[PDB]
Amino acid sequence: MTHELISLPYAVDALAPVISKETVEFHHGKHLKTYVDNLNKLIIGTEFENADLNTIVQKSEGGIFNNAGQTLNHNLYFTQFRPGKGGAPKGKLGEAIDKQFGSFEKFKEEFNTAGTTLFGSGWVWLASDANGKLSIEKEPNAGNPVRKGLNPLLGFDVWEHAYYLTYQNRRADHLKDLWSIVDWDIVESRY
Amino acid sequence: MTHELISLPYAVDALAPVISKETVEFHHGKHLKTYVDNLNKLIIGTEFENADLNTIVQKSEGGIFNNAGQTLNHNLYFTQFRPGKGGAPKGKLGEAIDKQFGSFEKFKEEFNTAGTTLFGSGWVWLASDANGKLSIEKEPNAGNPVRKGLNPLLGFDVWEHAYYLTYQNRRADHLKDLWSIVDWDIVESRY
Ligand SMILES: [Fe+3]
Ligand SMILES: [Fe+3]
Repeated sequence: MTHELISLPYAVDALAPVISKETVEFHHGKHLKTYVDNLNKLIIGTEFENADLNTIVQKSEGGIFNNAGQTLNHNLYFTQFRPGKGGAPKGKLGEAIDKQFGSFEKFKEEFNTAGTTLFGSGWVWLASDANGKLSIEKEPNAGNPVRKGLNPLLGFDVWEHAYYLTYQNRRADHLKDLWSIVDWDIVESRY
Repeated sequence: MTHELISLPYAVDALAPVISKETVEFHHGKHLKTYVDNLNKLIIGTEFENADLNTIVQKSEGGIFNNAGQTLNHNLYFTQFRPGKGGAPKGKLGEAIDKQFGSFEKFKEEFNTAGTTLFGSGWVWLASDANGKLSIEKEPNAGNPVRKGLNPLLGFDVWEHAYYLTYQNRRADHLKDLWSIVDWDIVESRY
């Protein structure tokens, strides 16, 4: 399989100010292109040469995993956002968040805390298991819930390249602002 | 002891453009300040409340280590640079680098490669053992060579906050430029 650099479903300046034009250009246009390019090179000659992306994340190790994990993480990341929304989840997912976390507000707070306290580079993920149970997963570096057999629903990138141009060291502020661009219709569809 | 935010031995704009004025403001002024403030609070009521930095780095774990390791790494990082220096190491260190790596140019290429291939946040360190044997250590996140009983001689920060404002994703270009601000008199003094 020759993995592709996903096409963004909105203009590069669509998520500003929370994710600026410049950040999208570097984050999607350079960092992700690199992860995709590296993944495609490393898998040739291995058992993952013709495997789907999810299988690679589930089974690979080392460099292949680092690039496969990052490719999947970013594909989910850029596709879950849209300008002018945010707000709150509804349907089956909104009801499940209320039941398991207490309320949407409490969920956001625990999620913000998980992302703020993750030391170094990584991702904070809302994931669901086979019985529909929700959990907040802290994933160092290239981690993704698919490695644990879980379904990734919403992931915030806390690698510094995701927010440094606009927020510098203010990661908690960036995380608080991200809720404003989450497209819950797309997230609910993942659940 | 009360751990201090280290006083810089030069003007805040002295390392520009390799480490710009704005980068020193955030990197030293915010990031390091946070590591030091957290270290001082976290050690209250622990076996480390009255230990020197080296001992905390050699024996702590968890959050105390994360902040103590980052404080030591940054104190060494900021104090090893100076404008109008750079060039090649001389004396004992210079000759040890030639003997172990063949030449200073080859050593820099190997050090640059280690810094470039370190996935995620971390440090690349030139360290020595009790008999002067040199090694290039890749330390993830808050890691420091004192943790394995070595002497930290030269360390480059590859956490993205160290270079993102000026270089964005061009980590390799940043690492090659750092050689130009290294004060070998100071590094030789550590050997
Ligand atoms: Fe990223
Ligand atoms: Fe740093």
